[PDB]
Parts: sequence; C-alpha cells; structure tokens
Amino acid sequence: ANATVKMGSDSGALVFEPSTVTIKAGEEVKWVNNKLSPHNIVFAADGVDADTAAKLSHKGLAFAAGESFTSTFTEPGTYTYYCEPHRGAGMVGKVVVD
Ligand SMILES: [Cu+2]
Repeated sequence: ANATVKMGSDSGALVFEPSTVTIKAGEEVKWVNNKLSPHNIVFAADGVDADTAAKLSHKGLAFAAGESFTSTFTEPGTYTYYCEPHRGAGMVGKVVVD
C-alpha cells in the first residue's frame, strides 16, 4: 500500500498531516496539494544518496489544488523533507520505510 500526505491541514494551516507516514521498500508516497500555495516538497540527502534524494526531491511547484506528485522509496531508509520558500513556520515532515 502506498502512503499519502496532504500539503497543509484541511482548516488552512501549514503543518503537514500525517507529519510522518510509513511506506514499503519500492512502494509510493503521493503528496496532494490542499492549500497554502505555493508548495514545494524538497527532500534532504541526509542519510541517503544524492541521486535518490534528488529524484525523491520534488523541485516541482504546486499551486493549483489538484496537481499531486508521487515518489518511490526504493531503499529502506528515513527521508526528511521541507518547504524552503514557504514563510518561516517550519514545514517539518519525514517518511519512514519498511
Ligand atoms: Cu509548503
């Protein structure tokens, strides 16, 4: 089963929910653009390789509530991601693979 997260809380708050999700080795995650546009979802090559992290790093630029993105986690790690330009707050989230 893939996991999914929505870019900002229903009510209209920055914080991602669920902030962490679990996913399998080679399963997907989908991010759905809710609200508080523009979003990016930039992934840090923190304890994971550059290429992998880069492919997983959505440099994509979601404003329209509709354009979701997907990423595959081939390697069983933890990935951490953040939203650079998105005004200060601390858009923390991280995915955990099985
Ligand atoms: Cu954001």
